[PDB]
Amino acid sequence: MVSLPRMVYPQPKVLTPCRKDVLVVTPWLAPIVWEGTFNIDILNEQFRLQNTTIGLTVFAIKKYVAFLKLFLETAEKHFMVGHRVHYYVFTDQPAAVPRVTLGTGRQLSVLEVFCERRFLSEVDYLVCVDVDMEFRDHVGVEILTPLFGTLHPGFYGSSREAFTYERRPQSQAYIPKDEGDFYYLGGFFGGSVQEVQRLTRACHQAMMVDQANGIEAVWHDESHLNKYLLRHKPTKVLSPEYLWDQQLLGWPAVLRKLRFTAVP
Ligand SMILES: CCCCCCO[C@@H]1O[C@H](CO)[C@H](O)[C@H](N)[C@H]1O[C@@H]1O[C@@H](C)[C@@H](O)[C@@H](O)[C@@H]1O
Ligand SMILES: O=c1ccn([C@@H]2O[C@H](COP(=O)(O)OP(=O)(O)O)[C@@H](O)[C@H]2O)c(=O)[nH]1
Ligand SMILES: [Hg+2]
Ligand SMILES: [Hg+2]
Ligand SMILES: [Hg+2]
Ligand SMILES: [Hg+2]
Ligand SMILES: [Hg+2]
Ligand SMILES: [Mn+2]
Repeated sequence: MVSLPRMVYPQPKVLTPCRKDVLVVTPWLAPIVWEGTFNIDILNEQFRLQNTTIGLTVFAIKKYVAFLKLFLETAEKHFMVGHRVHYYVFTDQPAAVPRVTLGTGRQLSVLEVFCERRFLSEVDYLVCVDVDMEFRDHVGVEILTPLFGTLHPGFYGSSREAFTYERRPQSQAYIPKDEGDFYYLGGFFGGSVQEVQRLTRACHQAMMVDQANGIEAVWHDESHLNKYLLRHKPTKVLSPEYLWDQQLLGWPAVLRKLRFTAVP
């Protein structure tokens, strides 16, 4: 909307690829976010001029409340630093949520298990992630777009036939062996509030239909997420840098950074 100010940075090289080891754009022209593909200074300017507010949602039920401290502490160090952030912690143990110190312009709401309409009036984007994780490096506005999915660290190099999609035609999450772009994680997705609510509403209805027909998708919510993103292409896809497990997968050369990881 508003003009960017004068900025001094390296000129992009038309005849020099960003990365020659990985795919950086999908066949529907959605960028695949890898380190080296974006200039964060330009993106930060663009989103700050919009006074962007990002909502980060996590569920912490039962024993999972134990992961909140590290999750929030590291998010304060690496998640959208500099931008407005609103944390939404859904838990069955409100009094168990740790008292974490937040930077200015960032807030946290504890919701005991809220109106879906509230999201529309409080944030511009919603980022939904698993709580038994920790941020280890930058996770910023480069991920913001109408709808995004993240490449599962265990299948990013696999062929579609190897993807663990739901293969039973009786399930609404059914995806045949000759279909599929990528295998997306259920633990890290997001986009505009409108698109995220459309995705979760679609998933909710599809799972209800499956339940009625007495069937449960092989990987539950994640199976439906994959069906949704197959039929509604994400406008950005995040590389495995955004959700990794160093204990189980190490640190491959293809990953210049490990940004969000599983907690042992
Ligand atoms: C992080 C590397 C994990 C590779 C092992 C297979 O990971 C599982 O993949 C299926 C889909 O085929 C589901 O997505 C499971 N939820 C995955 O395992 C669980 O989540 C991954 C990220 C790991 O944290 C693993 O330890 C969990 O069991
Ligand atoms: O009793 C439970 C089970 C799961 N979760 C949430 O569901 C996410 C996914 O579950 P889990 O960690 O068990 O799955 P994994 O990533 O190991 O496949 C977790 O990160 C939690 O945020 C929760 O809050 N309470
Ligand atoms: Hg580049
Ligand atoms: Hg969400
Ligand atoms: Hg989530
Ligand atoms: Hg669902
Ligand atoms: Hg879903
Ligand atoms: Mn998890």
